[PDB]
Amino acid sequence: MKINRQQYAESYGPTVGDQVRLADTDLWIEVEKDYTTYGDEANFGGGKVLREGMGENGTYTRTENVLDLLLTNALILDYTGIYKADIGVKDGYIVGIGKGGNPDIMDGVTPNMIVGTATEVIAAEGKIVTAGGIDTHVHFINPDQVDVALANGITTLFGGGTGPAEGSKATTVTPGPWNIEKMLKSTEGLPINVGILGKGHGSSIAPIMEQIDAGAAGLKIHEDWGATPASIDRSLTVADEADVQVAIHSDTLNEAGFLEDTLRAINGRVIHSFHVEGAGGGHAPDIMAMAGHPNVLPSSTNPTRPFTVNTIDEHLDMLMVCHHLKQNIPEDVAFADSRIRPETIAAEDILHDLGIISMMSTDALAMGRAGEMVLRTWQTADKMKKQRGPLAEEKNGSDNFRAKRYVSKYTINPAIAQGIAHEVGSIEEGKFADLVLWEPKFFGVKADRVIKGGIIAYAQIGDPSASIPTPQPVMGRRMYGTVGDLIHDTNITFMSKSSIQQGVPAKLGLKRRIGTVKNCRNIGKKDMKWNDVTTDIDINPETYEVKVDGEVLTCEPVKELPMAQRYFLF
Amino acid sequence: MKINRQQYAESYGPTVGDQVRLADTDLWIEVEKDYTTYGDEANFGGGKVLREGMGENGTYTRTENVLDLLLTNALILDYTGIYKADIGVKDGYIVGIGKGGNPDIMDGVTPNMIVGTATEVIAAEGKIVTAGGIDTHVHFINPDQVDVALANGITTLFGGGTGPAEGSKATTVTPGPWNIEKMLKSTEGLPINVGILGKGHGSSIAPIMEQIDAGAAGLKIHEDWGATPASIDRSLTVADEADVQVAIHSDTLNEAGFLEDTLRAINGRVIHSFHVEGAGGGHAPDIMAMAGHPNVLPSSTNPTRPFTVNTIDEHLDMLMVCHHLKQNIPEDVAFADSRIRPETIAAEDILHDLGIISMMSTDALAMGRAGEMVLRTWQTADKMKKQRGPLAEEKNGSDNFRAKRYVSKYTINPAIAQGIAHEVGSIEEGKFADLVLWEPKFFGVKADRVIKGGIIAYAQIGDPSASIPTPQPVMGRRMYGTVGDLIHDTNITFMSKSSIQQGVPAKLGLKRRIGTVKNCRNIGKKDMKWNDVTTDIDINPETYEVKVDGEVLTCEPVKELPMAQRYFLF
Amino acid sequence: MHLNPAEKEKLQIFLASELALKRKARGLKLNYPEAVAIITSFIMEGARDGKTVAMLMEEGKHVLTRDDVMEGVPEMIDDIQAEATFPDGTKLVTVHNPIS
Amino acid sequence: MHLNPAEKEKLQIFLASELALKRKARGLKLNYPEAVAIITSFIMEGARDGKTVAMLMEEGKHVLTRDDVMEGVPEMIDDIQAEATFPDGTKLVTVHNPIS
Amino acid sequence: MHLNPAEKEKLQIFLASELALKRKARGLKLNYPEAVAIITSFIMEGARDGKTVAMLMEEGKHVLTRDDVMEGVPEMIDDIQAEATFPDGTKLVTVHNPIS
Amino acid sequence: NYIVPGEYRVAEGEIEINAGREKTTIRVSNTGDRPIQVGSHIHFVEVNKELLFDRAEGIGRRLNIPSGTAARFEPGEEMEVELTELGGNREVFGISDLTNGSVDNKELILQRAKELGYKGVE
Ligand code: NI
Ligand code: NI
Ligand code: NI
Ligand code: NI
Ligand SMILES: [O-]
Ligand SMILES: [O-]
Repeated sequence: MKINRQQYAESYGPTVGDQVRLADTDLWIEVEKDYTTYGDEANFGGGKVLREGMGENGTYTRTENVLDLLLTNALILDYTGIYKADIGVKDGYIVGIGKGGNPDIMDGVTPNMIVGTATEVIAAEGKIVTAGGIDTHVHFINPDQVDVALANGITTLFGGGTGPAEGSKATTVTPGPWNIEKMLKSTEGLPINVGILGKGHGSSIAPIMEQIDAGAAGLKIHEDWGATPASIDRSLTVADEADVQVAIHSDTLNEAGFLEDTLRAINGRVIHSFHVEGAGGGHAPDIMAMAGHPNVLPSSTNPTRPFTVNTIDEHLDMLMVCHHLKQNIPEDVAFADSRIRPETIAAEDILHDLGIISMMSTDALAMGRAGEMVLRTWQTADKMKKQRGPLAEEKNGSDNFRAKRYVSKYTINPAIAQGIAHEVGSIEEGKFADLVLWEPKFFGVKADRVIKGGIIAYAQIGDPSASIPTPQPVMGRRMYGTVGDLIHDTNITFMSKSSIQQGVPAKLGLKRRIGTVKNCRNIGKKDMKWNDVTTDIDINPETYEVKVDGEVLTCEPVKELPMAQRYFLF
Repeated sequence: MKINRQQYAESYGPTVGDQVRLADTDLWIEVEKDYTTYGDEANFGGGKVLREGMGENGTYTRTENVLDLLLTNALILDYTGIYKADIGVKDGYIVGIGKGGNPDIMDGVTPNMIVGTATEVIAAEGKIVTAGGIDTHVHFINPDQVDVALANGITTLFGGGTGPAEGSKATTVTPGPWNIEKMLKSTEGLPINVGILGKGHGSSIAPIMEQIDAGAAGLKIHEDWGATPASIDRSLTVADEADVQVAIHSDTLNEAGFLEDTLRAINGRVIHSFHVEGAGGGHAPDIMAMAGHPNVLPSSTNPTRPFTVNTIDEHLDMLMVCHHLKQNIPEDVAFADSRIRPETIAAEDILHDLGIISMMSTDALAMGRAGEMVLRTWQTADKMKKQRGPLAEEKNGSDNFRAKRYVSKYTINPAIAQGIAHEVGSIEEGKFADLVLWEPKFFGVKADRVIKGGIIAYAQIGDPSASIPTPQPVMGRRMYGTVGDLIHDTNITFMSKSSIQQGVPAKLGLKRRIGTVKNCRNIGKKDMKWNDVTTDIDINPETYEVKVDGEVLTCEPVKELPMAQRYFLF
Repeated sequence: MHLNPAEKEKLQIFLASELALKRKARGLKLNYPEAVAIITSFIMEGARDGKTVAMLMEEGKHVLTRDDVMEGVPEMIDDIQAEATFPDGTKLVTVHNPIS
Repeated sequence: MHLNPAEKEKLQIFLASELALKRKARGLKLNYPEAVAIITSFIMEGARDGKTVAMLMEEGKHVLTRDDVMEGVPEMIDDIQAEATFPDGTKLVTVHNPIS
Repeated sequence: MHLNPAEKEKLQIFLASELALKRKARGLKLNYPEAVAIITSFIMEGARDGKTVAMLMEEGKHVLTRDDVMEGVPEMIDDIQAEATFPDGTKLVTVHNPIS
Repeated sequence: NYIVPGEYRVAEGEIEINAGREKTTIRVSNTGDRPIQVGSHIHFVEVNKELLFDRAEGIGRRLNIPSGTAARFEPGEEMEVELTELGGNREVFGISDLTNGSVDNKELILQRAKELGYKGVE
C-alpha cells in the first residue's frame, strides 16, 4: 500500500525532498533526510500508535531507555541540518534524535527512545522545530520584556542591567558585586535562561575581577563608561584568566583612539563586537571593519535589520532625541550624520548573507526590540534572496544553505561566543531541551510552544474557560514550566567558574539550574557555524563606501517586508 | 419584644422554615434548623455584638477555646443538611459549627466557639455557604484555568497534565516519575488544592507503581494510551496495593473488547468511571451501563449537562474537528454518530436526578469547562424539577432533597471517590476550611468569597484605589491567601501514602500542606451520599434507548436555562 | 458587574473587532488577527442575540470574503472557534473555512 | 500617558459600557453586568464633564428603566458605586436603586 | 489571533483614544493622558494605513491644537513616541512638540 | 506566485508503507451488535473476542494501513483486511495478555485465545 505525498505530508509532516515555505517569505526549506520507518511513524490519540503493547512499551521502567517526552515527527531546522526526526527528552535534556516508539513491534527504534509509561507526547507533525534563540545583547530594563522575548522564540537572555536606571538604559551592565548579587536573586523569578555581564571598566584588575567572582558570566565594555585602551585591556586580562566573554561597544567619538587603537588594545584576544555595523554604537564611521578580523565574534543588533525605506529617518531621529541632541547645533547634526549611515547599513545586509557577520541580537529596550531577533533574521534572509538570488551553494531550488547560515546567527553562534554551547544553542543530543515549535505559517513570527528544560513554558493558546484550548482569544501565555518551583528546574543561570567554585549559588540561595561558562578564550571567527569568513573590510572615510575584495557592497532599501502587516495587530 | 420574619431575615439571614431561591432557578431551599439563640445572634460592626466584654470575650488566650475566624449567621447547604449556624475555624480547619460568641453573657455558646482577641469575623448573614467544589477530572493545560475554577467555587483540582502537550490535552495524565516531580513543584505556585494522576497503562507493575511512589495521588486509564484489559488490570492491582483511586475513560472503539470485557478486567474492583454517559469517551454506545454497578463510582463531565437544544450540534461538530474527522469519510461520520447520542444524553439528566450518577466534574480544557461544574449541576437540577416535578421525598414545598442530592455530586462524593474526604468535600467539624460564600442571587454562578485553609483566596471585589471595596469594577481577584508563602499554608497537595513515607515532599522541597490519599479501595456506589442507587441499565444497541426497571428514560432538550444570559457578559 | 476571568478576556476580542472594523471602513484590506477578531466577535454577539449554534456556523462563513482581506489570509484561517453564553448556556461554535 | 492601576482598570468599564450600548441599540433587553456597566460608565463620564456628586446621584436613577433590562435585573441591582476624578478630586458616587 | 504582549497592550491605547475622542466630541478640553492617547493612536493607525515615518512626524503635529486641550497640557507634552508595524516592519515614530 | 504562508511543495512520488514485509489478506466478521474499530498497531490476534476470523493468521501481525488509522466493523459486518508483519523484536506484551513474549509461540497464544473465548481458534 502506498500513500501519495500530499496526503503523507498532511498526516505526518513533510518527508525527504518535500519543501516548506517559511511564513510569507520567498524562502523554502527542503527535508534533507528522515529518521522514520515508513508505516511505523509515531503518533498519539484515539486508535493511534502510541498505546500500550503497540507503539508504547508496557514493560520498561523509566530508567530503562524510556523517555520523559517524545516530540513526534518534527521538522528540525538547525545548523546541523534540516531534517525529519522524533526528538526524545529525559531529565530536561535532549537524549535522542531519531525514531521513537516500541522495539517490541517496530523497526528502526532508536534504542534510548522508548515510549513507555513515563512518556509524555508532543505532536510536532507539520511543525518546524528549532533551538531556542540566544540573545546576547539584552538590557534588563523592564521585566515585561521576558514574555516579549519568549513569544518570538528566545530562550536565553545574556546582558545586564538593574531595571530602568540610566546606566542600564544605556549599557548591558550589572555593576559590581552587590548589583550582581541582587540581579542573580531577581533572576530566580524570570522564566528564561539568564547570564549577567559586569562592567568591563577599570584601570586595576581587582575592581573588575570581583564582579566575575560575584557571579557575572562575562563583561561589557561600553563607551558610556569609557571604552578606553585601559578598560579594554584590563577587561580582556580578566576574561583570559576567568574564561568568560567580553562584549564591546567601542569609542564612537574616537576620543582616545580610532578603530586601529581599539584593535591594538585588544591585541589579538577574543572579543564579541556588538552592533558591529555601528548605528548601535562604535568608532565612526568604520567600526564594521571589526567583522573581518579572526579574533572578533561579530554581532548585529536588530533595528538596522534589514535595510528599509523607513530605517534612516527612524534611526536619525531616534539618535537625536535619545541623546538630547539639537537639530540646530551643527556638532550634534555632524555626530548623528557620522553614526547613522545608509552605506554601512546596506552593506550589513550583504555581510550577513556572505557569512561575515556571525550573529544577531536584540539590544532590547536600549536600541533594539526584545521580540524581533528571530523575525528580522528571516526578513534579512528573504530580502537577500530577492536582491542577490539563491546563494551559489544551493540546489534543488531550496534555500537550505541560506536557512542554515541564518538560523546559526541566533542559535548556535551566540552560544559559542558566550561559552554556553555545551548546554544550549542547538538541537543536539546531550543539550538542554530548549525547543521552539512553529506553525510554518507563523515561522519566525509567533512561536506556538516554547519548551524550557523539557516542560512547556510559553504557548499561544486560547480561552482558559473553554471546553477545548483553541477558542478565542488565542494569545501568548505563560504555562506550567513558569509556575511555582518548576521555574527553578526549567531554567539555567549561567555563571563564571570562579563564582561557582566559591559557592555563590548556595550563598545567595539560588535554586535554578547553574550553568558554567567555559571555552570562550580559544575560539575565533573560524568557530562561527556557517559564518566563518575573515576578510579585509574597507570603509571609505569620505564616502562611507564599504569594500570587500575590491568590490563595493551596496544594496537598495525595500518598501515592504514579509512577516509584517499580515500578522500584527499593531 | 418580637421581630417580624421579613425583618429578621433581612438582618440575620433566614431562620427555620424560611425559603431562599437559588439564583434565577425555580429551586427553593428551606432552613431545616438554626443553632442560634434568638436575641444573642452574633454580628460585627459599630455598636454591634462582637465587642470586648460583650459578644467578644476579653479573658481567654487563643489556645483557650477561642477561634481564629467566625463566619456569622451562615446558611449552610451541604450533604449533611440545609441549616443556619455560625462556623468556627482554627488552625485552618473547621473546629465548630453552632453558635459563636461569649459564654460570659450569652446563652447557647458552643464551648469551643469563643470570639476572643484572636478572632477574625466574616459576616455570612444573607449568604449561602457551601464546601469548596472538588473537581476530579482536570486536565492541567493552561494555568489561567485555576482562577476560572475558583470563580465558580471550586477549591480542589484532581487530574493530570504537563501543560499543552498533546498527551495532556487528551488525557488527565502526568506520566512517569520525572513529569510527576516537575508538576508537584509547579503546584507550589497554584492557589488551589491539587492531586496528580499518573498514567494507568502498562503490562508490568513496576512502570505504573513507580509513579505512585514518585508522588501521584491516583491513576488515569485512557483509551488514547490503550485502555486494554492488561492496562486496566495492572492499574487496579497497583491501586489495590497503594490505596489510591483509578479513573477510566474506556475503549470507545471496542477494539480489544466491549463493555462486558472491561468489566471482566475490572473484576469487581473499585473504579471511578469518568464521563459515564460517553460523549466524553467510552465503549460505544453502552458505557453508561457502568453506572448501575456496585463497584463503579460514576461521574459526568459538564458539556452534556444538561440536555439543551444546542448540545448535539455543538458536540457533533466539536468531536469531528478535534479528532480531525472528515464529514465526507463515512467511517468518521459513523464513529461520531455512535458516540454523540441524544438518547444517552437525555437519559443522563434523569440518571442524575434518580441518584444513579453520583458525581459531576469538568473535563477542563479537554472536553469540558473549568468554571461550570457547579453552574451546570444546578441547571440540571432546575431542568429536572421543571420536567419531572418535585421529587416524591420533598415536603413543605421545598427542594431540599434535590438540593442535597445535587450538592453532593460536586462536594462530598468526589472527595470520597478520591480518598480525600477526611480532609475536604463537606462542611463538617474536623475538615479543612475550604468554604465558599454565595449571594443567593449569584448562587452557583459567581462566588462572592472563596476561603482556602481559613484565609480568603479569591473574591469578587472592586476598585483597589477606592475609599471602599465595592465601587466598580467588581471582578474576580486573587486575595492574600494566594500571596507569598501563605499559598503554602492555605492549600493541600494530595499524595499517595508511599510517596509520603518515602519523603518525596522533603526531597522536592514542597512547602504546601501534604494530604494523604486513603480509604479508596473498600468503598462502592453505596458510599456515594444521596446518590447510591445500583440498578440494571440497558442500552439498546440499535436505538440507543436507555431503560431502567423496564422503563425508557427520555426527556426533551430545553431552549433556555437559568444561570445564563442574565449573568454573563459573554 | 462580577466579571469572571473569561468575561474580562473576551472584552479584548470585542475591542480588537471594533479596531478592525474601523480599519475596514477606511478601505484597508484586513490582516490575519483583524479578520479573526471580526469573525470571533460576530459569533459572540450572535450568541448574545439568541441565535443557534447551527445559524452561527452558517453565518460565520459570510462575514468576510476574499476581497476584504490580504493575500494569503483566507488560507491561513482554517477555522475560528468561540464560546459564548447562549440562552441555553455556554456553547462552542466552530466556523470552518470562514473566508473562501 | 502615565496610567496608574485604576486608570487601566476603569478603561474596562468604558469598554463594557460601549458593548452594552451596542446590544441595547440592536433591541436587546440588557442583563445584569451590561446594566451595571452602562450606569457606571455614565457616572464616570459625568464626573469628567464636571457634574456634582449630587447631580449624578439623581441622574444615575434615570439612565436605564425596567423595560430596558431583563426580568429580575432591577431587583438584582441595589446600588452602583463608582469613583472618578471630579474637578475637586476623586469622589465616590453611590446610585441607589438605579432601575425602578 | 495569536496576540503577543505588545499587541495586547496597545489595544489599550486605541481604547483610551476612543474615550478621549468621545470626550472631545461633547465639547471638553482634553487633559494630558487624553491628548497623549489620541496622538499615539493616530500614529499607530497611520502606520497601519501605510504612511511613512516622515509623514507621521509631520502629521502628528496637527492632530490637536492648543484650543483642544486644558491650560498647560501643550507644555507638558514634549514628545510622543510610538512603535507600530509599517509595511516595512516595526518602526519608531517620535512626534516632537505635538501641540503648539 | 500567490503566497500561501507556510505552504508545502511536496516532491513527486508515493510512500510505500511497511515495505519488504509479508502481506496477508483475511476475512473478518463482527459477530457482535456494537461497532468495533481496530487501530494500525494492535497485535491482530488480540482484538475483540467477537471478531471472527482465523486467529492463527493474526499472530505476529497487524493491519497494513497507515500508521495511526483504523479499520471499522459495523455490527454484523464481514470484510477482508490486509495484514502486515510486526517488526522489531516481534514480541508482544499486555493488550489482551494472549502473548506476553515472542509471537513465535503460536500454540500457546491460541490455547489462551481458545480458553478465553476469542472467536476463530480451531
Ligand atoms: Ni551599544
Ligand atoms: Ni546595548
Ligand atoms: Ni475522557
Ligand atoms: Ni478528560
Ligand atoms: O547598545
Ligand atoms: O476526557
